[PDB]
Amino acid sequence: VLSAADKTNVKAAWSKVGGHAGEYGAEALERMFLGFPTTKTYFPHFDLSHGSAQVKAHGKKVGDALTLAVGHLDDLPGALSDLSNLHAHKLRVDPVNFKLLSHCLLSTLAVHLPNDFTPAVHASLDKFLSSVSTVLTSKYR
Amino acid sequence: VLSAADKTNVKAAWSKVGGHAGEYGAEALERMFLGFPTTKTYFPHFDLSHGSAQVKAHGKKVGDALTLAVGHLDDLPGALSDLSNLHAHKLRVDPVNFKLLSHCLLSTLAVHLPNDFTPAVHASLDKFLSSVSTVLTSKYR
Amino acid sequence: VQLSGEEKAAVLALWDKVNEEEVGGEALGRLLVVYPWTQRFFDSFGDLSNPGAVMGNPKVKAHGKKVLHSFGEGVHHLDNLKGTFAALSELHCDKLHVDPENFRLLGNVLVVVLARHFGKDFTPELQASYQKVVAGVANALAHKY
Amino acid sequence: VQLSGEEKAAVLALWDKVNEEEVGGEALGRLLVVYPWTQRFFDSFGDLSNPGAVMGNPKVKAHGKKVLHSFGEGVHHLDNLKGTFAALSELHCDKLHVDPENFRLLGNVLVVVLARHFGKDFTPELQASYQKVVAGVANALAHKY
Ligand code: HEM
Ligand code: HEM
Ligand code: HEM
Ligand code: HEM
Repeated sequence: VLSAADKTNVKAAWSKVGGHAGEYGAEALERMFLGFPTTKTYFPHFDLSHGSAQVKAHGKKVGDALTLAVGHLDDLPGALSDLSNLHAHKLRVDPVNFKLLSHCLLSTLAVHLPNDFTPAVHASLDKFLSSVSTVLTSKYR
Repeated sequence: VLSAADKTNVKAAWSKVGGHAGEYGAEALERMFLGFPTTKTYFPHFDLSHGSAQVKAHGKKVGDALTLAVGHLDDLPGALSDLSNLHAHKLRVDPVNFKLLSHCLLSTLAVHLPNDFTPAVHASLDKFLSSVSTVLTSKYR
Repeated sequence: VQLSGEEKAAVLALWDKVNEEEVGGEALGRLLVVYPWTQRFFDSFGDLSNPGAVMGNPKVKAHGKKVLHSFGEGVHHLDNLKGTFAALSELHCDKLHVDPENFRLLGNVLVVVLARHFGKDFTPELQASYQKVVAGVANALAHKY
Repeated sequence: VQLSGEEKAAVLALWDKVNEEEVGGEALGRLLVVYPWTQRFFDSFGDLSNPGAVMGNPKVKAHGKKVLHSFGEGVHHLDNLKGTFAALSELHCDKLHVDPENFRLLGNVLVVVLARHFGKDFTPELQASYQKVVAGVANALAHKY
């Protein structure tokens, strides 16, 4: 999400994700908690076991927010304002953790959409996830 | 450079730097080449010795570009467009190196302006230098 | 790195299935496309303009193969990562001047490529072990910096 | 870390002049102001709202002093950084779950504070040696991650 060509790639790739955005969000969270145990610290009130209902529900919320973002690529700060305050001012999430979640989401997309996850699309997605991360941490700036 | 309060701190601090912007730019480059030897790689055509005329001249160019930036805090991408192309498309500077130069510039300011380099001002400057770095690497995004 | 016996065995079993030529070529190619400043170190490979030119470049495929072969050595020598990569650390620091952050980037790209190739078999638990491996290699390559 | 004999001597000489209470309090305070996510780990210190509240907080000064004292141990044990920081690495990983990137951040803040306190005496050559020290401590604290 930045250049015209990147916006086109991101919109097209997310069309292929479609109604699976919630499921992929949940899986990406699972890959993150297992691969990067430092992240479990933000979720003391969750059951973090595999198949947990709370992770499922939260993954849906993450997927919906990403789906929102793709619809508002020309005004991410406006569309994601409530979430900036939450992550940066209330939760004080360490910015490094956004890079970790992004990697886990890219990993999850590779698993499920191997033919659609081309080098060009991977590069556009990376930029998109970095743009979202910047917005969510923008209160730190 | 972002929030109103940060813009005010940055403008005020740079007023104290004043005509020394070029000298501090040169010193920051020197601290970078010595502290972080990987950076010397981008400057094979320079004499990198202490007091070198080329480092002096280049430090002046860096200081002037920062002085420009402070005058255009509401449109950094517009003001710094020529420089984005140079650093990202022609030179392919690794983004990590901007964080290293920023640290060395902050170090140099601490040396010369110890009474003016307060915690509030340090925080605003950090944000300013990060905003400049983002613009100069924005072609990567 | 410290893996359980179960973890090590699952890591090794997956490696049996890794085509170092296909995976290696794809991993290096994606690094060059997704993080374009890395192209600076590979100027001698010729045309690296667009994704098509990168992914089909014979020098990219040949070098990617060498990189994966070297990863493979690490995977079979998990107790002596530092010793296995000592010479390569020296080359990358002293001669090439590559910032260590880029070793982490290539490691993560390799994981994404493994995920693409193995799909559902590349489970969240298996990725977790590979993340360990990847970090261990990055740290071993950074040691002489 | 690997310093020449001349470098080590200059590092040690500067440390003779370091007030661990003043420098330590200022370094931790600036970390909390400049990188506000770090405040998450220090909730028990009370009011950390604004720069004024942070810099004057007695718990920030007392903890900053402890951190600098521990840095001082590293400076006097440059050959055995890993051994000197083994216990603290365990605490920071296993109990506190601090991301290692933050050790680098605190190290750089300490250098900026040294620059502020020593001015022209903190030469480009002396900063270069301190950068080595700071990286060595960060790496030693990250070792058990
Ligand atoms: C792509 C980046 C991210 C997106 C789009 C995102 C999205 C969201 C959304 C939409 C919510 C609101 C749920 C609700 O209103 O109940 C939320 C909450 C939350 N997020 Fe994030 N998030 C991101 C990154 C992160 C990261 C990296 C962390 C930390 C590792 C994190 C930790 C949390 C926590 C602790 C909550 C509150 C959960 C609760 O108490 O129910 N988020 N996130
Ligand atoms: C605050 C961030 C930076 C600013 C404001 C800045 C500013 C500038 C300016 C104004 C020029 C143009 C000089 C001219 O037109 O002759 C330039 C050129 C250049 N910059 Fe940067 N720069 C920054 C960061 C960096 C970094 C981090 C590196 C690499 C470590 C770098 C490497 C170079 C090189 C190699 C040139 C060409 C020099 C020559 O051949 O004469 N710059 N920079
Ligand atoms: C997982 C991390 C990496 C591994 C395992 C690895 C492995 C290797 C190997 C096996 C060689 C061949 C050395 C020889 O001929 O003896 C090599 C060379 C080289 N590497 Fe890496 N590497 C890694 C990361 C990187 C990165 C991130 C870069 C990007 C700057 C890089 C740039 C180069 C270059 C430019 C060469 C020389 C190729 C030539 O002959 O022109 N390496 N590396
Ligand atoms: C240069 C790197 C660092 C050094 C040398 C250092 C040193 C120390 C020392 C000496 C202690 C006291 C341990 C004891 O009582 O036995 C401590 C505790 C602690 N550290 Fe660090 N530290 C470093 C980095 C960090 C960072 C970046 C954070 C930010 C998350 C952090 C968070 C904490 C916390 C929350 C405690 C516990 C304080 C309490 O009792 O509530 N440390 N550290």
